[PDB]
Amino acid sequence: TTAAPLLALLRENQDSVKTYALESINNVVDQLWSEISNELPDIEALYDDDTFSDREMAALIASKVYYNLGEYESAVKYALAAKDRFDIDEKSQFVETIVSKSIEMYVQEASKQYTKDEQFYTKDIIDPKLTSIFERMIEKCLKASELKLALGIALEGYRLDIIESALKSKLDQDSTSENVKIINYLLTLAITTVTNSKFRSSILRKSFDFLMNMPNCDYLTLNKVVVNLNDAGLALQLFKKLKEENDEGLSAQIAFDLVSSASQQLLEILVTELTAQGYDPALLNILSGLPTCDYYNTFLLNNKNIDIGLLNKSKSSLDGKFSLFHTAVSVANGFMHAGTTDNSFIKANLPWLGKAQNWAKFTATASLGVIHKGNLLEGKKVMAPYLPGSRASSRFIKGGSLYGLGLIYAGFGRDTTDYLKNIIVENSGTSGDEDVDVLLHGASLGIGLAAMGSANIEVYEALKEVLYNDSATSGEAAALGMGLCMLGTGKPEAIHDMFTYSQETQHGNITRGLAVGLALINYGRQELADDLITKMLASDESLLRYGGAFTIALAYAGTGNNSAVKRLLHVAVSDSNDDVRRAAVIALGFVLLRDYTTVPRIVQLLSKSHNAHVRCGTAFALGIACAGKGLQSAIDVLDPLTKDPVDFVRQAAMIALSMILIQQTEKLNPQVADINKNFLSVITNKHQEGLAKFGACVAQGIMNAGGRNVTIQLENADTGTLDTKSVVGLVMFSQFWYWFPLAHFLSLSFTPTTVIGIRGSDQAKNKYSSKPYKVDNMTRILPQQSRYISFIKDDRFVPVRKFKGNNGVVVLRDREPKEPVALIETVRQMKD
Amino acid sequence: LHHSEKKYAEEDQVQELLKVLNEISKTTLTLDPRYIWRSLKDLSSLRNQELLNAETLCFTVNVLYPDSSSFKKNLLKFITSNHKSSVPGSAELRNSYPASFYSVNTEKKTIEVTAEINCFMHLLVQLFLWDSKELEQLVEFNRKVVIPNLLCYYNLRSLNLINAKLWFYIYLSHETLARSSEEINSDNQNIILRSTMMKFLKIASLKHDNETKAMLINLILRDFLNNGEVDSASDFISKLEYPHTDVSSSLEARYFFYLSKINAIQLDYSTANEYIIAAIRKAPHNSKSLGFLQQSNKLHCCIQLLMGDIPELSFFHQSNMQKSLLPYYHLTKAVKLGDLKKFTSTITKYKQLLLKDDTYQLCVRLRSNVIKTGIRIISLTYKKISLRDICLKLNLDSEQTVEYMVSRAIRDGVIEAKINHEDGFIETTELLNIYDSEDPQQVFDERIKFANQLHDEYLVSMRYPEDKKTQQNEK
Amino acid sequence: MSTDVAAAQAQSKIDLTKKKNEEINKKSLEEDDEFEDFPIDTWANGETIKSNAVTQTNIWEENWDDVEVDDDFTNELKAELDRYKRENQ
Repeated sequence: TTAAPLLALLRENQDSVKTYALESINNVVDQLWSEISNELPDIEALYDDDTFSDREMAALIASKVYYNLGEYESAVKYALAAKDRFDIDEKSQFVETIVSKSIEMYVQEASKQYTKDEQFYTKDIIDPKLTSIFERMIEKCLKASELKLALGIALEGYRLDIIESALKSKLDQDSTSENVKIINYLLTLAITTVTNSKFRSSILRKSFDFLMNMPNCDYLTLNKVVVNLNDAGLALQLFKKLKEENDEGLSAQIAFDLVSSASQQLLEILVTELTAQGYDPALLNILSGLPTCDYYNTFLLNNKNIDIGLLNKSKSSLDGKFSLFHTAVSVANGFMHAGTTDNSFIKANLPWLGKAQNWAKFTATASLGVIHKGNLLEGKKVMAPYLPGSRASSRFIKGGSLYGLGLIYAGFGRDTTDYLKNIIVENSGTSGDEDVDVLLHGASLGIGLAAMGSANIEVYEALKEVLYNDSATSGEAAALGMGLCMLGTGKPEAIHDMFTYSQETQHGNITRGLAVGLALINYGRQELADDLITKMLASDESLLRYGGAFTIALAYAGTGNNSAVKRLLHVAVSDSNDDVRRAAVIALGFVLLRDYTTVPRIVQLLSKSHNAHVRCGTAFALGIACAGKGLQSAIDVLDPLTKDPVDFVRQAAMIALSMILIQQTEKLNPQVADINKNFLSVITNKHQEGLAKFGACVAQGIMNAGGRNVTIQLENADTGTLDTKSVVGLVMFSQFWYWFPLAHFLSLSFTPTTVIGIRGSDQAKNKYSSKPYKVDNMTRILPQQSRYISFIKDDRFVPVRKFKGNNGVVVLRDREPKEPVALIETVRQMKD
Repeated sequence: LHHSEKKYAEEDQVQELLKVLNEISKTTLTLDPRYIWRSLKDLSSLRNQELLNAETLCFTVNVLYPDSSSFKKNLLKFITSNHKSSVPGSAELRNSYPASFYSVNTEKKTIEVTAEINCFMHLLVQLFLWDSKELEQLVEFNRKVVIPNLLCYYNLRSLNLINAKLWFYIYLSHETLARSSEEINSDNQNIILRSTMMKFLKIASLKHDNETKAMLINLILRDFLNNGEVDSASDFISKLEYPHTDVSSSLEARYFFYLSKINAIQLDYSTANEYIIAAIRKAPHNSKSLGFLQQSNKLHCCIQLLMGDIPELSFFHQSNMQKSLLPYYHLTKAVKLGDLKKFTSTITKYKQLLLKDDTYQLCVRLRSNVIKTGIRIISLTYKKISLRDICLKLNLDSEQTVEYMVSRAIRDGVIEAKINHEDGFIETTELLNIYDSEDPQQVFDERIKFANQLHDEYLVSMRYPEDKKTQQNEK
Repeated sequence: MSTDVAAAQAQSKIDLTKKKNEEINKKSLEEDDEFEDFPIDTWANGETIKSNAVTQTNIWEENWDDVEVDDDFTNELKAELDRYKRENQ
């Protein structure tokens, strides 16, 4: 109807009818909203005048009028000015509309002021009425008795107080397992919703306090927090809890988890602290990781299944006198035979290996160290017929055995570092012969591996002497070895020298070697790697633009921040430098490991553009991103890329499919058997190009890798955490197109998947079924399979803490720890 | 036999409901549910009318009801009661569903999803009353029953879209009862009718339902116009929010037609003209739409005489709408010729008809436009023309009077002449050759931008239905 | 019975099951079909649609006449009366 009688009351000059007007307008404010909005400034004049006690009422009218107009922003300001008379409309069946917009607005303000300082609860930028309506909303959730709703709004509002109260009161120990359950849900949502480190750090470290009050709880949950922040003090305090218990089985269990998940530098200092706490020396061997290697060795010795007719077939199809062909077969068999020191490849192909020469025979010597990766006690024994002191026949063997010895001892080679260093210092005072250059070449890649994640400034200095020689192939290798040692340090001296030596040289090999090693050095600092990215992207050189892309990749690896991916997308299309376009698209995959669901949609575009290098990096983006569980779509997008005319795309497309489906079953997705024959079919054919036969054959060895026992674990599900080793191997592997030896680094992305049960007293469609079958302990188990296994209700081996449901070593309690039981012998035990 | 006929009608309705129930269990949506819902409403409108007055009643009884089944039955008692097909086997079922409102489950109360069902039983009772063509108390009872049910709890997005279509029928049946036989309580209850409609629009704002918002805006404009509360509607139309995203093209036709009414009253004849052509091009050619078109064409002729533009004679002849439009055809000839005497005859001959459509108010403003159109014809025909000659032609008074008409008339620019009062003639300013002026520049710019705007609308629309099909499995 | 050019909206829109109710609602909102109300309302049937040849039924094309008065009787009177003035000049 008309609002006209109502306007007249305001205008009427007596006090009394002006008080009544605000009441009358407000009753039917949802009927006459468009009418009274024109004359809303009359009502603002009555708010000024102090002859009303309905000032609060006058303000309240304004809110309802501005919501119906369209501006929600203005309504909440004046709702807050009204003060009270806004707490009666939070549960009506008509109007809660003005209230809900307040809950939204506090979240916007909350983000902005938290970053300056954690406190913002005493700022005048936040109205006191605003805090009240927010609070009472979260209380209503608790009256309904779901805390998931209450915690969810508290995360957005950057509240430390309310999240502290809910978990505090959800401790009462009427089921310890249930208390932990509610913390798990929030830990997941923290990672996937909050991409701001400050707030997220505060929540994680706070969650620790609730876990550690309970006397019984899942301590995997305590460890999750420790690995995300990488504070050795929280790590130590966590072990300190378990030392008051004096319980061996737990301490051994979580130590197995920690070495894989956290960084190598975290472990190197952490053990020292624990030594001066006082511990058992067993735990401290396990933290170095030497036991842990032995347990994995045993799993692969026993269960590996390899194809000897395939070894013959590749040998027949691809020639040892044909140097490209010989590279493919050496690499391919090595990945298949990987994870146990087996000599079957050497004896079968004993005349075939020698027929090659140049860098291909260098590749062949280092493929031995792919097969014999690990086996620490025996590492030197199997490499000794090649090593200098009885090798002088070929310079490729002498240097390439040192490279292959580096793979065996990668991340465990602290003693080995000393031995290889003698060799380098000798050769870095010389410019070398061509005997010496090849020999020094493989020493430099190798020591990178042995001293990885050690932070040896001794090694950085050692290799700085080689760079200064200006030796052609030795200097490219020196640069790579420096980057591998100083991974995740962000040291400024090292950064400065390599970046400048690029201009000093005219060698493309060397310039490239620095550019991609600089990426390793800035691993995981994200926007403190930013100053470098600016320098490298603004550079006139194409090579520094090639490496700048990889610097983004490793810095923001495992985090899908909007900024990093934006820059990489732009660089790729807008450049007309073939090497650069390829590199930028590969880099995306690292950044988006967090959400591999999105990668096939984003890079569907890029495969659509029909440029070869662009298409090459796009296959590599799918392969790296999706290297875990298989996606039907990922397969489909790659499939015509095995048919393209350009043969460089064909190589990438099949290698990517092999990374994606690494050990799945052909009853677990029936595309596994089909795709396997597709690689084989190209090889069988000799009417195709050698580029294509090379692509299928290398991919075949990756596909069968481990004997089909290992899978690539980009992000562990043991704690939901990034794996440093997996990232490092893959970026080195993408250099295989520019130097073939570097293929072997993919072994660092193979992490063995199995559940290994251990006695904790001397250390020896719709898949699910309600009808079990029994599975033996120390057989192959996948991340996807694990969640359906649950220890029997009456079981003689029961874990001390309810099972994690993902692959790795889990200590069991044995009810009779001294009665005989058949054991599987450990590789440690077999020797000594 | 008799049970078979009511059972068949029921089974048609069930498949349509079940389709939507499945769709809203995955994720509530707006447009995919509506297309089905519109198809069901057609079938119900046809079956209620043609097949007895108790085929609605069978359904209402068959499902669980808060108290609706008894309120339905009441309406039927008055026009010769029904009692048949309400015994078990019309009430021992809740009608094939998988488990979400199935017989076994609902009776057992392992679930109860009366949510969707209640809104559809409302849809039937509104359809059934307009089919009967009856009004009295039955209207009142329909108003009372459904409104607070829907206001004692918030609706889901799907349920809000059913209840927008009920509001139109409540409003229409109240307004027809006043027009059959005016009453004195119809007037006081109209304030009540008025209150609910605007309060509804706020309710729909929070649910973010595009199609619910548009249909209520159409109702507020119509409701003001029959009450003649144009003042309040003038504030409303400069403070709207209408979307054209998901709305049906009937809603869009109506919306533009309402504007043309209010605008014409405010003495905007240039904006009114643009919008009335919009309303007609959306509407079909059908006899379904016939009455919408007649009222629209009545207004369309009227706007042109208000401008000085003067409708086509062809326009009446190409349509078969001649006899409805007979009074505007006599006005068209009158204003063109300049004959006041012809005009005065037309408005006395047809006064009653014009006053029915409430377009008579608009028609009296045309007594002015004869005089002003008459002076524009005389300034075209003679460049310079004495004052006396005008007085003879249009049957006016002194020359001093005629001077005043022109002084006012060129403030709008209708005549485009100027008076010399010491030279004793009227001299028009047109002598075209504006292509030697800078005018066409301005014009071509505008047409180019008009083209750019149609390009843009082409872009967003072309790919949005394409996108639904390519995502959807049909392989 | 079609508004502007009859073929232009006959091809523009056609029936759907989906639209059919909404259309009926539009004609009811105005309250009638408004072409069968009008004969009863006036209490006559057409004779004033018989004003001109084109008005009754469109079986010709438009002339742009609206009174259809023969203009031969006036042009004949001008012709003879003018001659006589010149004869008496």
